[PDB]
Amino acid sequence: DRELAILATAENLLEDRPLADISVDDLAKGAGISRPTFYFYFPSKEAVLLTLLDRVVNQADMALQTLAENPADTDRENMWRTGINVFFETFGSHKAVTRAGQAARATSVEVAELWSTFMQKWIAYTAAVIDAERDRGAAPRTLPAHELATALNLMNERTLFASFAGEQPSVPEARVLDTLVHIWVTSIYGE
Amino acid sequence: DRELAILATAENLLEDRPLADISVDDLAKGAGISRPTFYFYFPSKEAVLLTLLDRVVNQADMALQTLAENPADTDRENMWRTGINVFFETFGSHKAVTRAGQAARATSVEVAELWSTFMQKWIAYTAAVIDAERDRGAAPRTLPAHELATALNLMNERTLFASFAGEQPSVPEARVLDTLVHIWVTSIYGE
Ligand SMILES: CC(C)N1CCC2(CC1)CC(=O)c1cc(-c3ccc(C(=O)Nc4ccccc4)cc3)ccc1O2
Ligand SMILES: CC(C)N1CCC2(CC1)CC(=O)c1cc(-c3ccc(C(=O)Nc4ccccc4)cc3)ccc1O2
Repeated sequence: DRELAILATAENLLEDRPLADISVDDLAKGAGISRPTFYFYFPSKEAVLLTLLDRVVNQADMALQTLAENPADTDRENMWRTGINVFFETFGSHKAVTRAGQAARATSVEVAELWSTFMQKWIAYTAAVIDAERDRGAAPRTLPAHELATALNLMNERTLFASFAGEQPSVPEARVLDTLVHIWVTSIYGE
Repeated sequence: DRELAILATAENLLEDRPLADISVDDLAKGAGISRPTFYFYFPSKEAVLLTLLDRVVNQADMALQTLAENPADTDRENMWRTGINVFFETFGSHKAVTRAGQAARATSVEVAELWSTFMQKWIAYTAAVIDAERDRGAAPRTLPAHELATALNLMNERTLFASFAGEQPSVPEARVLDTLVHIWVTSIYGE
């Protein structure tokens, strides 16, 4: 629709500059509509970012659900690499939305709640897998699974997004998947 | 001085509310000085936060330097616990400054550079220790030490500060030290 066109313009302009430096008129111009027509589809540029971030987080969540239902037939290290990769490729395919959506957590309760909701889901799934590994005798009973899951997910959020943003310091993007897989596997399976 | 009094007032008020909700007049009132007298000691409330954060980061850095020069005579797990504890206790003793200083990274190049400088120092020290452990045969040669060091430091930044801020999700503050020690030890020593 014109909705899709607003969303594509916003994602395009966020590659060039921050949300603060993009106007409703910039989004309207880019989508080939007037400013009042824009305000019919979105109440604000902030709502546009919230919708883009919702699409990215849901894309990651659905990719992870697909993997859960379709396990790779490979060793445990490659199965964890496949799962972390869902987040590497999904957020890594949408760096501008990832960056702007992380920044908006400070100023938008809706953005903070969206992020919070999905982190709780991803941590709960990670914890359930660690517990199932322990129950089948493949992983030792060390830390409480939900606490370990929490720290590993927060590590991935900070480390992936620092790499994508080219922060100083950061792990090079071409090394971050291997880095995170090593820490997940050693901390889940290590005595 | 009146400087110290401004800094104590600012740290006090940041426990109640964000920097945006604290006025120069609030800091002046709290330190028993006029607004123009305030502007003699600091150009802005933002400079006050930058100075508070500099003091906290330097306190952590000097505590770590003290430990490096005065190793605990205990096993490797307790030596890493002692070192992570420097960051747990120092930032954990200054939660309001930690929280406001992390938020200011978005809006202050000076705050971003301060944080960046010290993270590079702490990562470099972590990497040098991992290399020395590998050289003495106590740790296996797995990931590049500087990349592993980077991810472990970014994990600690995100996980400690989420715990202190009571974010949802977060590791409980009473469990975060043990959580991080487990992940550091398994990822540094694990094959
Ligand atoms: C042990 C063996 C039997 N199998 C292991 C692999 C499976 C099934 C079981 C499937 C998988 O793909 C997976 C992924 C994550 C998972 C969850 C979250 C992240 C993650 O990166 N967060 C993240 C990233 C950015 C921001 C916030 C969170 C990564 C992997 C957690 C468990 C999994 O189980
Ligand atoms: C192996 C054995 C021989 N000894 C291990 C302990 C020692 C000496 C050697 C001393 C120590 O206390 C230490 C601490 C850190 C260290 C560095 C950074 C953090 C950290 O938490 N970041 C952090 C926190 C918040 C925000 C940003 C970074 C923790 C520990 C790194 C190496 C160390 O070596």
